[PDB]
Amino acid sequence: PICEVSKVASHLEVNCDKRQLTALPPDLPKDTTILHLSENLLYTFSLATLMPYTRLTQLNLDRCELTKLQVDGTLPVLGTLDLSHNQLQSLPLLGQTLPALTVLDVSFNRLTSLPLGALRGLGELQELYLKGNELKTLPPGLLTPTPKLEKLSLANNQLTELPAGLLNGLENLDTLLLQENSLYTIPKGFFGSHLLPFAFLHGNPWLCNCEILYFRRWLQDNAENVYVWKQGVDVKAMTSNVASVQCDNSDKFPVYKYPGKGCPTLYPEEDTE
Amino acid sequence: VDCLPGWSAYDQSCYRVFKLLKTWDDAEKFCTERPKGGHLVSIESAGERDFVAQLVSENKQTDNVWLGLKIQSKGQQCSTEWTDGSSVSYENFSEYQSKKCFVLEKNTGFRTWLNLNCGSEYAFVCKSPP
Amino acid sequence: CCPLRWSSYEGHCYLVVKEKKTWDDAEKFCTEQRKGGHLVSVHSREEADFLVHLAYPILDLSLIWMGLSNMWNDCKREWSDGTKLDFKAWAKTSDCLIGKTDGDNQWLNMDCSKKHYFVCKFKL
Repeated sequence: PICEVSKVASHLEVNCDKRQLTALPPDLPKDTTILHLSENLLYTFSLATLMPYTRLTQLNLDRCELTKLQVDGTLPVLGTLDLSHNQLQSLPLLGQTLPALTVLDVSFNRLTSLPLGALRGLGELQELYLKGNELKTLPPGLLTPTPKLEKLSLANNQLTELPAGLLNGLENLDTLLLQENSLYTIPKGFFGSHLLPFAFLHGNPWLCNCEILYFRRWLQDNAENVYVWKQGVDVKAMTSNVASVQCDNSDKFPVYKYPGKGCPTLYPEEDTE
Repeated sequence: VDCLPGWSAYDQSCYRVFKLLKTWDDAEKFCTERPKGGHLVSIESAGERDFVAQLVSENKQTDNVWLGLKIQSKGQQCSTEWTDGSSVSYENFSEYQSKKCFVLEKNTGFRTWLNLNCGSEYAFVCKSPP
Repeated sequence: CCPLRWSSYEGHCYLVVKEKKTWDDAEKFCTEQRKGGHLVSVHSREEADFLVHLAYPILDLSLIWMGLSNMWNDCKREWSDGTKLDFKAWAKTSDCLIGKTDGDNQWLNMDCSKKHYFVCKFKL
C-alpha cells in the first residue's frame, strides 16, 4: 500500500524508507512491530505519533536530516532505536519515555557535550553507540543508570580522557570501542576486576610514561582481548592484536612492550634481619 | 611458641603476614627466602582456619591473600569429558584465563579458598618452623 | 543427511542458537531438538576454525556456550608444604565454558548462571 509491508511469521515489519516524507503516513497497520524511516526528510519528530502502534518493537530514524526530537509520549514496548547519521547537536532525555529500550544507536550525529542525568529510566539498555560524533570529555556517573549494559561504542570521536569508575557497575559489559579517538592515558583502576573479552583501543596517540603503568599492566594481562576494527572482512582476519595499541600511535612502539625505566616501584621487610 | 619480631607464634609453626604484592610462584621462593625456611601456609582444621583470618584482619583486610594450595593439572583444565560424552582432546585456554593457584577470599572473610591465576599480584603469608 | 536448518562438517550437524540462555538449559534445548543432541564439543583447531566461520555471519563478535563445566575441580590439588588435604574449606563457585567468535576462538571461564548464546551439535 503506502509502503512495503513484510509478512514474516514472527513480526509485522513495514518499510517506509527512501519515500521522501516529512511526517508519518496516517494509516499504518495496528500490529506494526518494525518501522523503517531512513533517508526521509524528518527534521523534527514526535514519538507520540507512534503511540497507537502498541505492537512496535523497532524503529530506524537514521540518515534523514533529523535535528530535533520531541521527547513527548510513552513507548512501552519499544526496545531498539536507530538515530544514526543525523544532525542532532544534543541528546534527548527519556527517563519516563520508554523503559524497555535495549539498543540505542546515536552514531554520526553532531553531539558535543553530555549532561549529568544524561540517561535515566534505562535499566534495560544493553547496547549503546556514540560512533563518530564530536565528543571531547564524558560526564561522571554516566553509565550508572544503565546497569544491564553489554556493548558500548565511543569510536572515532575526539575523546581525550575518561572518568575512573566509569565502567564500574557494568557486570555484563563484553564489548567496548574506543578506536581512532585521541586518548592519552588511563586512570589507575579504570577497568577493575571485570573480565573484558572485546576491546578496541587502536588509533589513539598514547603517552607512555610512569602514569600508564596500570594500563600496560592491564595490556599484559589482557592481550588475548585486544582487537582492531574491521568491517567487511572474514572472521579469520579477526584475531587478537595487543601490539596495535601504540605509544604516540607509532607502529614500532607498542604499549605492553614498554619498559618504563625510572618509574618508582610502589625497603624490603625480609632484608633488615 | 617462641618466635621472631615482625612474626607471630601459633602451634607447629611461626607465622608472619607479608605485606607485599607478588605472584604465587615468586612468593614460594620468598617464603623459602626467610632464613628459617618453609613455604606458603596450609589449612586443615577449623581452629587453624579461624586463627588465620584474624591475623590478616590485623593487617586491616587489604585484599585477597595467597596460600600454599595449587591445582596440579596434567594439562590445562580439570575435566575428563564433554557433555556429549566425548573426551577432552583439545584445549584453547590462555594462561591468564587459567585458575590454578588458590587464594584466601577477602569477601567471605578469609575463611575460604579460591583459585585464581598464578601470575597475579597479591599478598602472601609464609609458614616457617621454629 | 542433516535436517533443514543445520550446517554440516564431518558427520555432525550444527545449529546456531541466538537465544541467550544459561549454560544448563542450553543443553535442555539441544537435547529436545533432536534425540542425541548436546552442546557443541570441539576437538581440533581444524574444527573450531569452521565453527567460527559459521557463527560469525550470524553472531558478529559474540560469546557461545560450549559443553564444559567445573573445569578446576577434578584435578589433584597439593599444598606448598606437600601435606595432604584432610578437610576442605573451599570457596565453592560456578564455572562454565564460553568460547569467543574470533579467530583463535579463545576460551573463557564464565558464570553458569549468566545467560549467553549457545550452539547445539549432534552426530547423525
